[PDB]
Amino acid sequence: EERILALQLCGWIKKGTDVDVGPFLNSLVQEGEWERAAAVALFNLDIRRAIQILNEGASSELNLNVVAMALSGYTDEKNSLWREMCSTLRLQLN
Amino acid sequence: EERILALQLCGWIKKGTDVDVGPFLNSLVQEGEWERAAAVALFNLDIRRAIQILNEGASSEKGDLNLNVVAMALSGYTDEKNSLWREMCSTLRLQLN
Repeated sequence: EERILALQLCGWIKKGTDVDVGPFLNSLVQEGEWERAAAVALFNLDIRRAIQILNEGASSELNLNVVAMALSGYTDEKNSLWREMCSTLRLQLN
Repeated sequence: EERILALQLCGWIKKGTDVDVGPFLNSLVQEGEWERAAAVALFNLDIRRAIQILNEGASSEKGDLNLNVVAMALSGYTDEKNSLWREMCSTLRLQLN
């Protein structure tokens, strides 16, 4: 309970035992912020909702669709090409 | 021998048997078409060359934005039966310009 005490104050969840962070997620999309709907979502371990946040927002505004491909795959290997490329390809974004 | 002439009439390799498309590439580099050079390099099975081409394309003439992240998203090739990037690339290929 001490950890949910910190989560309620931050705003991840609402007053109540709702384990899903959906209320935050669905309030953010209607607020117009798309990235904050992606960072939080896959911080809850949802990588098919991860693309969904960027896919849903991609109809408005527009590079995130290409990032949706990059943000899809990852190999978790020891010398996979994704890991070497991504650590460098991060710092060039705003 | 017949198929080695077609490549001399499609303008990919100059006259001679030194079949390794490198003189064609740099022309496309310093000609104004980076993406075409990246594709032509890819058809010769070298993705790191495509990354190098696309980095130079993004850095110069500003205009990187999406042309930047497209390099990273092309960096993630996979050969599984259920590779998520593979499924997405198959689905949404037609949304690019």
